[PDB]
Amino acid sequence: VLSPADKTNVKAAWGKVGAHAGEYGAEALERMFLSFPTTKTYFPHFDLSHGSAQVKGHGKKVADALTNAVAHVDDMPNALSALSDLHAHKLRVDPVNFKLLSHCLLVTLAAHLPAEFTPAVHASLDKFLASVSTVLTSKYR
Amino acid sequence: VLSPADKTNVKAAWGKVGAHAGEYGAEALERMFLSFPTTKTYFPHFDLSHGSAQVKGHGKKVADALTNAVAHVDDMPNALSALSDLHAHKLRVDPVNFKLLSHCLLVTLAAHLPAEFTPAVHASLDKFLASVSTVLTSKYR
Amino acid sequence: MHLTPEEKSAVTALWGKVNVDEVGGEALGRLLVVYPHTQRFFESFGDLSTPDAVMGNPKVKAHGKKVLGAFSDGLAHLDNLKGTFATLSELHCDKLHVDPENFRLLGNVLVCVLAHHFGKEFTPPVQAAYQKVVAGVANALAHKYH
Amino acid sequence: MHLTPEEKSAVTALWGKVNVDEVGGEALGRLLVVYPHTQRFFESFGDLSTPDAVMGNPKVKAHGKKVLGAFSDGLAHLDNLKGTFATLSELHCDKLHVDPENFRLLGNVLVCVLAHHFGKEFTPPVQAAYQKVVAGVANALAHKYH
Ligand code: HEM
Ligand code: HEM
Ligand code: HEM
Ligand code: HEM
Repeated sequence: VLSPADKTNVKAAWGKVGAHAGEYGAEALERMFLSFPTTKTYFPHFDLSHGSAQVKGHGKKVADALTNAVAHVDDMPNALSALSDLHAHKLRVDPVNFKLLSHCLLVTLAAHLPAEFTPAVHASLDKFLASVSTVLTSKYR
Repeated sequence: VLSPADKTNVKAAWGKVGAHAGEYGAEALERMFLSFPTTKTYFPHFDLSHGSAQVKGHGKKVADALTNAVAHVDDMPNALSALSDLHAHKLRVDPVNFKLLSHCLLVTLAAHLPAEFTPAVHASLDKFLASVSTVLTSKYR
Repeated sequence: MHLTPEEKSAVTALWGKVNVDEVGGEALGRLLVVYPHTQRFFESFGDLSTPDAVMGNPKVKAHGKKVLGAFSDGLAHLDNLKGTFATLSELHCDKLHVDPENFRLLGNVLVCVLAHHFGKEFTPPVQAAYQKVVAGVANALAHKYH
Repeated sequence: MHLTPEEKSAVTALWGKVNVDEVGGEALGRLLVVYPHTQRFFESFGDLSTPDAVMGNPKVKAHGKKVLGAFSDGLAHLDNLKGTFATLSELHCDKLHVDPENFRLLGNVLVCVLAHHFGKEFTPPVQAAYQKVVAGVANALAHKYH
């Protein structure tokens, strides 16, 4: 469960993300496909080469759903119902993959947001990413 | 989330377990120890030879806590509160280990309950153990 | 895949008594009922909406038989799992696009199916041998992923 | 270790620029704050109630350097991690009773720290190579558990 400090920590870091959210989203996906090649099995329709437009576009989508979650942080399950249904009944991504994306999102934030990526903030973001994941997988069965 | 059918399934299977719980608790532990040796790092103070009394005793405690959760199936986070603080603040067992024990409990029940361990029941029992594990791990950070 | 001769003997000895046709149908079907997300790969198989629709589906049974057949064959080559499964690995990755975590879930369901059929005979040491075997098969099926 | 020559040389060249004292301190530090349950092995170290306390704790800083020192030695034996880390494995199992899962956690924290320090240079390809090394090292460290 996210404590008050956590929410505050998450809102502030993602605030500095500002308009790079899309770019960071694409970068995280790119790190994930390279570091954890099993994840490519969910995207066989994508051109996965460096700088592809599908990855870019998909990275904006992911980043924007996270922005929505930060803004609806005390109310995640409702803000994400729709994506939650999408992942459980159509995409059906195995839950282990969510940890791989989260780690990559973290590596991405750390590389671009040095001053802001303090130990307590790293802590907070990692719990935040875990709740989002919990939420996206809660209707699987 | 447990469904009405899941709850009915778990009560039924657990009732057939009855006064064998303790013994199955122990067998599950011995299975876990042999199949996933890394789990022994948490019991450096126990004698883990076949038939050990410490293992028997602890098997009983695990099974009794599971019996408690089945009796409070609609209020598990509250019924298991004390166990959850213990695991989070003192024991600090890494969460992957719960999956391993839950698997060994399923194998133990399959091995002893051939007529009730149907596919539907296996599904419900698996969901129940995941929920118990989730409760016990909810306060880690 | 460090199996001791004593582990390999227990594995081979129990496997001799398995009806693979039937065990294969039960394992593939139970995977689809306990872990419904795995149904993403089988939409051409028809109705998978209830436990009975899954367990009795003739396409699930036929596919289970084929899955476990390749598996039994691997038990005849326990010192060369990688080679034995090289072509199936590639196929699963490049053509069928199956996330390898699926091979681990199937292995743990097989273990419960085996426990269900053999009861007491599936002893903790016997289970331990089969856990190393299913981990080995899963890793071999994943080794050609890229 | 399945490492490419271009992967091996990406790892090596980046490491040549690491201040091991700082990075060790920061990794071990970050591990205890982000994953509080890892604190079970360090009760005797002192106050770890807050991130500031953890990061400031000199025994933590010193232990970090010792851990990353050994990791640093392993990077020069990339063709034989198992043999390099064999004794360390035994001791982590037999005397220290550390769950090998913790090794994977440190590995990933370690990777975030390298990105934090090197920014642009810690590019997707370079990260992919460090994930491979870090998984390799955890596996070697876990190998003698029984
Ligand atoms: C942080 C966790 C994640 C979030 C917030 C997230 C969010 C989203 C969003 C917004 C979409 C777009 C839905 C639409 O177009 O309406 C999507 C689709 C999709 N996601 Fe998830 N996602 C997450 C993790 C993952 C994971 C881990 C995978 C698998 C590795 C995955 C696989 C997919 C796929 C394959 C699509 C459809 C792609 C397409 O056809 O364009 N997602 N996700
Ligand atoms: C089904 C999930 C589990 C349940 C229901 C459970 C329940 C319990 C209970 C009732 C106790 C007794 C503590 C007391 O005397 O008040 C306990 C202690 C303990 N548990 Fe858990 N446990 C679970 C999983 C795990 C696993 C996965 C681990 C790690 C492998 C673990 C490690 C321990 C340890 C080391 C103790 C202390 C034993 C001692 O020194 O006496 N438990 N647990
Ligand atoms: C023990 C691990 C497995 C083995 C040894 C195995 C073996 C096989 C074999 C021999 C084939 C037929 C290849 C062909 O048509 O040329 C096959 C096909 C297939 N396998 Fe795997 N399999 C395994 C696990 C899985 C799992 C876990 C999944 C997904 C949950 C899966 C999904 C599929 C699919 C979708 C096909 C093609 C089905 C079709 O023809 O419509 N397999 N497998
Ligand atoms: C990157 C993987 C790791 C490496 C290479 C490593 C290496 C080392 C080394 C070289 C020692 C000193 C041994 C001696 O003095 O004989 C040590 C001690 C120790 N390590 Fe690890 N370590 C790793 C990860 C971990 C983690 C994740 C934990 C637990 C979170 C841990 C717990 C310990 C403990 C408890 C000691 C003894 C400390 C003391 O003297 O009080 N290690 N480790």
